[PDB]
Amino acid sequence: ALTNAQILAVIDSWEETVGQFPVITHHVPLGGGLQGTLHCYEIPLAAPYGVGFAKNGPTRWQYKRTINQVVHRWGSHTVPFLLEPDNINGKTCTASHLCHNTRCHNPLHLCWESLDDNKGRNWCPGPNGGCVHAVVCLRQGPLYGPGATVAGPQQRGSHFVV
Amino acid sequence: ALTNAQILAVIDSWEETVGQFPVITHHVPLGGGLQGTLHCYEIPLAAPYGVGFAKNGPTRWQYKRTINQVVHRWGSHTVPFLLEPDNINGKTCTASHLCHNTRCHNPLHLCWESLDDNKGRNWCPGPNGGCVHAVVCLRQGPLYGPGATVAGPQQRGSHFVV
DNA sequence: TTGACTCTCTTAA
DNA sequence: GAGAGTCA
DNA sequence: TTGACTCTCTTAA
DNA sequence: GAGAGTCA
Ligand SMILES: [Mn+2]
Ligand SMILES: [Mn+2]
Ligand SMILES: [Zn+2]
Ligand SMILES: [Zn+2]
Ligand SMILES: [Zn+2]
Ligand SMILES: [Zn+2]
Repeated sequence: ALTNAQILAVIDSWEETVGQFPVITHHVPLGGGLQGTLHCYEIPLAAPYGVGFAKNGPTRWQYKRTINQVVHRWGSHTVPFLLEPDNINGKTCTASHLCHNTRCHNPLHLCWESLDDNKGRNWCPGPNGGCVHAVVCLRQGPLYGPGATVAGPQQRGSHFVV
Repeated sequence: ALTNAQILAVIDSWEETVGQFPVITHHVPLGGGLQGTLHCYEIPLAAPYGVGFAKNGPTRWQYKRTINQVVHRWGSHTVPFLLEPDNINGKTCTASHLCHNTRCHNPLHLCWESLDDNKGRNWCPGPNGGCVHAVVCLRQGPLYGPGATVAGPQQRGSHFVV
């Protein structure tokens, strides 16, 4: 809610509940031929999810609390960042998974950044493969690699130059 | 159904028309601190665009030809690839700008690949900065860099480990 | 047959 | 990646 | 008050 | 990144 005290209380309640979510170990590519280990705190697949949590989409959840007799609700991954600016350079800040695991609610796996920065982590070579993200990636992005392009640049005639 | 010859005729008329678009010289980052030059063949900002072309959205156009009394229409950047497979790994192929300039219709600046491959080029370090795309990028992606993350991973208590 | 507009849709964060 | 409503 | 569902929306390719 | 309709 409005007060800093009320916001800290929301973060603390969220952390306590999420801290009881099952811890699932995931081994992940780091780039550079190296592998690391992440510990994701994963929300259950089906109800009940935990005090204050409810599913609004197959991979979307919301956290809700009643403060001053009013219900307040947030996207389930946005709660760690309730004291942060909600925009940057005129772009909305999003919760962004460094582990690329939507069910995970480990705040040590989340950052707060534009949707473009968020998306771009999908292709990052990773913390041992050349990641240049200022807030460093925890793993190589799942879509990093040569791609599967079907056809490259081409012309039939002689009208074009690169 | 249009024959191969008819499709080739469509590609040829498209190239003839696009080759007469204004050619704009752009200096671009290649990665590795190097700069290069790309020559984009840019569709006009407003009608008329060129024979067969019409705008269906702010940054969307279509190419239309009538053959044996039947109207055929294609996305304006898909025409170079009409003789190519239209899906790969169960994913639809998309026209993908290597120059990241939607107005450009230079077929030497286009490739044909999944939407994920397409998007990921936005963050590529570029052909002189470590590009691993099998069909190589022509330039560093416009969104490459450290990003502007507002808040990093953090916890208030001690409930979590990375 | 052609131009110049109109509308809505896909994907995965 | 999001917000908000309907029921019990 | 809390839980478990429902729906549609945003963005930029 | 897409497909399709209307009107003259
Ligand atoms: Mn993400
Ligand atoms: Mn693109
Ligand atoms: Zn995680
Ligand atoms: Zn990174
Ligand atoms: Zn171009
Ligand atoms: Zn590349």
